[PDB]
Amino acid sequence: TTIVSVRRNGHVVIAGDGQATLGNTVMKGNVKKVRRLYNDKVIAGFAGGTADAFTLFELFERKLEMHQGHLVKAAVELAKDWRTDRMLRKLEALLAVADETASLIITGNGDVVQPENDLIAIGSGGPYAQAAARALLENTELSAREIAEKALDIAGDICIYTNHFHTIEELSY
Amino acid sequence: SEMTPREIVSELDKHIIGQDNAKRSVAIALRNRWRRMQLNEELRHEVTPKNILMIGPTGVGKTEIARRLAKLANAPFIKVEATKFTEVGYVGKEVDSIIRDLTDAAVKMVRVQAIEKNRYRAEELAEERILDVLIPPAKNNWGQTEQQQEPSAARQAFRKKLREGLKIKDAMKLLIEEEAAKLVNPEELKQDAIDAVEQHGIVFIDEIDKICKRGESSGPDVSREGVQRDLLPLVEGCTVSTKHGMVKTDHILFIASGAFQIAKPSDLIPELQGRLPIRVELQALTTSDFERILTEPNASITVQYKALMATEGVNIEFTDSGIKRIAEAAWQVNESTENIGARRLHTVLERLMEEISYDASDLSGQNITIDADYVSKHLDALVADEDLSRFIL
Repeated sequence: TTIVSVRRNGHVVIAGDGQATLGNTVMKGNVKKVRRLYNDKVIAGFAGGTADAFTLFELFERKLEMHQGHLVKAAVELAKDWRTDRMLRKLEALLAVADETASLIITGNGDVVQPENDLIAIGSGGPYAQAAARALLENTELSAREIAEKALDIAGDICIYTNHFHTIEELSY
Repeated sequence: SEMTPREIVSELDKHIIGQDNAKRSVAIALRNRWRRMQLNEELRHEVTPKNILMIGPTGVGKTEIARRLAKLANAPFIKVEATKFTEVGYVGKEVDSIIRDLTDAAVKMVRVQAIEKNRYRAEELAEERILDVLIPPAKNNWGQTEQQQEPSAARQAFRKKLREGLKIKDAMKLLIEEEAAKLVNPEELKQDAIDAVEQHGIVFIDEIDKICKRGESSGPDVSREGVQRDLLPLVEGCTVSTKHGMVKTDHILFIASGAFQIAKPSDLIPELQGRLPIRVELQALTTSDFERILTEPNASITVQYKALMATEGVNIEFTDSGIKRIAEAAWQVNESTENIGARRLHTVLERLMEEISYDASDLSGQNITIDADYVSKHLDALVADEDLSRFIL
């Protein structure tokens, strides 16, 4: 799959495709890889278990609960539980979460990464997404949503594991 | 003839800064208890307390509100940590202890409340026991019926000569702890408390959110939710075995409190959600908020400090810029390290005043002035050194 987050001006987005693959066949084509959390204040995307995500997004949203809402802290506190607990440690998936403050990547390896210009591109198509998301953010005035989306379509074109079904979320401030 | 909500909020304003909604909330609870007493027997049974759930960050007013509310209603009050009971999966303790602990405090009250409302009469009759071992013209009559009757004459000048003047004083106190007791009725006193608990009890349950779900694990959620289950009867209406009697939780007012950063009130057990009909949020405090807390409350910390120092014959004065400076510090530390709400003020205010607090007795008669200069000199360094902050502030 491919998830692409971009942040320009007062907008930050997270777009993802809808293909779910098994072997060499497409299982589903309209999977919802992006969603809103923490009273719509937080937007996130996931690459992997359509349920593993569920479990994760919630716990994450449990971190933001009694930690004011500090995106970064609750994010590192999550990867912490994630890499520890046998339960959490069991599930595998790439997490891409953003918010007014900043966007970052969370992984099972208890890793909390924040790409260069808050530009995230995970999933089997992340590279393609990023290469295109770059060429644009670099030589274009296009909005965060226009790049995320245009970059996402480019990925879908190259990546055999990503389709052109989008699911975008945004955040304005 | 109780106060109206606006009246209740007002009084609350005298101690708590901001958090208006929470006040109106906790205020409607109180008023409703009055409202209920004003109905027919039938309805008086059907109308139960409108229990409240406060949602908000640490030290921003939750408990203070509940505490002041209870105070204003002269109601027995008790605070309790929800997670305390999840421990029962090892040994912990049982929820019924809440009503039990509540009653015990409800007794300690009715007691001190009644004994104090007596220490004055017992002292007066006490002297009437001493002013009897100095001039005993007891019995009926003695001299005249009118003029000569009044035996006070020498006695009067005798008691005064003693009041302002074994050992009278040593004797009276002994008589005080003999007449007071010989005046208390421990029967109705035991039931007095129970009635309180049953009609004005206020139970504060902190960490309600820590008793919720989370895809965590079977074991833990089972321990957590159990505390919720064990809470149901208290809140739904039941009877508890009191070391001093039998209490009906039926009309006790419950004020639960949760951050809900991790968990949402909707994760709470259904039965509970039903019994927490009122939801209210409290906001994080602002530096401005802080400045007001430091001074506005009528027994503010700043006022306390000034008083404490006066004790030592030292006059303290807080400049506005001084207060502002103090407030910013607390905020700065809370943001740079860990946000603990208004609590931070006490730590800061207290570190700031150390040198004086110590030298106090020596500056007897001086006019110290804590202005922005002083504050900065004393706190700026500490506030800056983060690691030092996590120890000293």
